[PDB]
Amino acid sequence: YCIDIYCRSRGVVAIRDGAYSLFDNSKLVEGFYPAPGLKTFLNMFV
Amino acid sequence: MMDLAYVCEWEKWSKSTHCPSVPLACAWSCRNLIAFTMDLRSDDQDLTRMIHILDTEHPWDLHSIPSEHHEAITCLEWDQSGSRLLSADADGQIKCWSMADHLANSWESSVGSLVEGDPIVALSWLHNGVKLALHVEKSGASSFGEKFSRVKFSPSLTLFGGKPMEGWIAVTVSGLVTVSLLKPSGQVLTSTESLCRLRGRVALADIAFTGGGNIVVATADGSSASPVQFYKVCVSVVSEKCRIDTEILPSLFMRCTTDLNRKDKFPAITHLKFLARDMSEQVLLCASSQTSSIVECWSLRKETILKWRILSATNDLDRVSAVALPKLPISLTNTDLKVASDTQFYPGLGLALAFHDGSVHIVHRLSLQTMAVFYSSVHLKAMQLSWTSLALVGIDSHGKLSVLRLSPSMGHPLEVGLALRHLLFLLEYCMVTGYDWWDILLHVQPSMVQSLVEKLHEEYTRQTAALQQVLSTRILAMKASLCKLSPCTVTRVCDYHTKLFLIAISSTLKSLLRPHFLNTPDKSPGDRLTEICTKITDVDIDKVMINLKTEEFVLDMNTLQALQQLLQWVGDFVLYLLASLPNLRPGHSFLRDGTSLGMLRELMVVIRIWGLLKPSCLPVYTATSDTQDSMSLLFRLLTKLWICCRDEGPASEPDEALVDECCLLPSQLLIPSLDWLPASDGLVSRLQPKQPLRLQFGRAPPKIDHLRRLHLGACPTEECKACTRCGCVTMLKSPNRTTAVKQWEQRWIKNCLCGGLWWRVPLSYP
Amino acid sequence: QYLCQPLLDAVLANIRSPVFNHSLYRTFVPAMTAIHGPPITSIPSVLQGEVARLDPKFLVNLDPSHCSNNGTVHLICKLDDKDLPSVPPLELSVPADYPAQSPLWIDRQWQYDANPFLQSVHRCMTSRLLQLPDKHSVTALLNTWAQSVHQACLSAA
Ligand SMILES: [Zn+2]
Repeated sequence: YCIDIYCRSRGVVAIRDGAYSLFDNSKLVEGFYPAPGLKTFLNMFV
Repeated sequence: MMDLAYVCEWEKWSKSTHCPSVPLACAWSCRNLIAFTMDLRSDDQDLTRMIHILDTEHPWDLHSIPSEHHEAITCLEWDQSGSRLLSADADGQIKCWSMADHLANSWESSVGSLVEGDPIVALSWLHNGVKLALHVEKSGASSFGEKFSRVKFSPSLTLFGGKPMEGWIAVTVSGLVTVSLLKPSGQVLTSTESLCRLRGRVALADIAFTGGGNIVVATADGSSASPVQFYKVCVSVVSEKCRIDTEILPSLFMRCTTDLNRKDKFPAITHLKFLARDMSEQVLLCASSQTSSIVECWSLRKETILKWRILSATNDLDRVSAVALPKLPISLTNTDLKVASDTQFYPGLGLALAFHDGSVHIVHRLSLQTMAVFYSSVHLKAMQLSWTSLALVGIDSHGKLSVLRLSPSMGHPLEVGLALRHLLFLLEYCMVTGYDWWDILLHVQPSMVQSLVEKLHEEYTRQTAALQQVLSTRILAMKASLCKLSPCTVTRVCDYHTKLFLIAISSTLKSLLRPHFLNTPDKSPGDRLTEICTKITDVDIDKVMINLKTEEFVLDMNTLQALQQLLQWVGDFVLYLLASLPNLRPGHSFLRDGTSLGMLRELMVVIRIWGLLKPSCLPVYTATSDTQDSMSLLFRLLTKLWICCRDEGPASEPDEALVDECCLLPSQLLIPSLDWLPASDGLVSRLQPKQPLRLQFGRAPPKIDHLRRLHLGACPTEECKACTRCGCVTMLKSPNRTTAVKQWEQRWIKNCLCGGLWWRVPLSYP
Repeated sequence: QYLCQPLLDAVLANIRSPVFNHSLYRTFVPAMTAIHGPPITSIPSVLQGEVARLDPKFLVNLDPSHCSNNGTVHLICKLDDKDLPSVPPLELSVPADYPAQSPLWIDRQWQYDANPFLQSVHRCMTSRLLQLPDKHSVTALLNTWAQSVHQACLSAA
């Protein structure tokens, strides 16, 4: 499982899924399997 | 009333030492460019022979033409347009500076006259026969033909047609007058001739024109007890050569010499000025002693048939150091005097008189009674009013150059509807002509801005359908420049500039397609395309593209390839707009305008056809899938948005299916970024009433070419022009002179699309 | 070189095109901005340094005479030391662009006459001046002067 973290300005951090692409959405990264349900969990904190 | 808008000073380059001062020249053009000379006097005397060009919206950037004038520059004089500048010095040598490569930063003179050794004391361009009068009592009359009307003036020297020749006439300190006529070819004809047979000193001189094509030149020898003589000059061309015919007119003497109480004071006539060039019948004189002065107005009026009689005179003043006469051509008759006194319209009725203390008096034209007083808190050695006469520029007895705003009612408080009607009247006058409206934006408060914009649109309507054609981009530029001035309305200006850019692309693309054969005649293929795209509301792009005779939409596959960056902007703007739909941003106006979305549809259809002819012309989208037709996707979403707004009396809020599909667009494609044109460095947004900006010259209190959409680097290697109003940047010379879409590049040679001039920007060299 | 050559061939093929950085931008910025995120969040002072570091024997001052605040500068020094005798003041002409060149000693033969002792001072001083390396300082001249005075005291007695 992988999760990206981007620190940004004004006390804001944007997180992502990691295993997916930033390009071909269907394809996955070489060593990371996508985490199911990750978005809903992050939404709870937002 | 008077407020100092700003004071621009030289830094450390003042303190002229050991060499005495010289008189200065100053000239405000129709476009807002000040040309003026100053006494810098540091390590060279050519620093007193440089002609500074100051664009009035970015004063820090002062260009400095190194004129090759061996003596001091007497006169500066802009064209009837704003495009050439005549400069003459002592010892002859009139030079005619023109722009180099249509930059307002590069001037070069190829044409000039020379009467060697004789100092030029008056200089004027010849009159081109265009004169209009402003009827203030018809300010509400809802048609521009009633407000501003041409007054049947004749141009001196018409040549083979209705067309006037361009040229100048100068008057030397001897009796000599000289006329130079510029041909349409590069040739120039000169002729000099004495004014009268009794050759005598001409220490002050002035030039007006008349109906009938006669120049009227007034001479004085400074003595104030000698007559101010007058000559009628008639120019002709005899078969190859200029020919000057002079004739004496009635001279005048001056009051305060027949005063007989103490007549010996005021022994020097110091300023002689006709009240306006083309108003040759009234004359303003200014006698002066060492400390005091008198101005007087005289008129030729007939009864000896013609005879100069006095109109008015001031009581006693300080010594008048400079005089500026207005340029706004008001209609001046009795009803218009009445209505401009009732509704307090005072822009065309003022002269400004600087004095040798700090004060400046704005005084009436006809009976010289003081209308306003501004105390400087050192004297103005040169003043000039503006073409709408709302601001006066002035060079001091130091390096300081100041711009003052004069209120249109001279400080007397008006209700907001009258101030709206005054400024709207002036903006309409700048719209009918091509003059710049910057001085008006000095006077627009923020709290009125929105109401003013409404009035402009209502006056853009109800004109006679050809004025609406010719005033389109002028009113978009005026709308954008007005909406810059208020925090409620600051968001919309980007929209207006993109609107200009959209039209500038749209027509040109519809200009490029030359129909190879006329099928269904009497409709050009722009109109066939618009009809076909407006009747076919199919959501697919193939079904629209089928019915459009696509053997007509053919180019040579060279220019078709060179159109790539403009088509890239079209596709990127469409994608940015549709992704911006779920959210006040740079695109908020376009989502509800049916016409612009129709134009974007038409461009997407012709882009699809041109992509089928040659696939390299197409825009590129970085797609997060490889089995995707991105153009058809964006066209589907655009049709579904546009059918919302193409309804009659609709205002349909967009349904949720479009909202979720346009939420999916950052997932499917990458929304790039865009550059929005008005990078605002204009002073008018920065200024406030009662607070003057104190600037230094040259101090100046993701880089794209906005017109040909080329990405420059971080620190760009090729040099650039910047527009002076919107602020768009283009590189100066074209990148590929072979593959250049000259239908697009040659539109913006002389101006930007917003209208402002180009102005060369210096390279960084980091 | 190896594993990197075709990039080098492409970029060195395409220099001097005015649309070059446009091409680099279009081919490289979307990948980087997708992965890496959006971008970033009177007298020359050398002589004042010499004079400020001199021994309190010397008393270097500017000449009232001679051009001032211009290229070269001119100095009248002094000498105070109980061990050394009072001597003629010494006149120095320091050029502009002072380092990378040697200052000049303004010679006054007439005051170094009229005594045997000042003659010995002068002979020994011209000797040590010939012995000096090139591009010497001011302090080398002043120290050869003090050593010359000391040798002319010792040789005499
Ligand atoms: Zn512009």
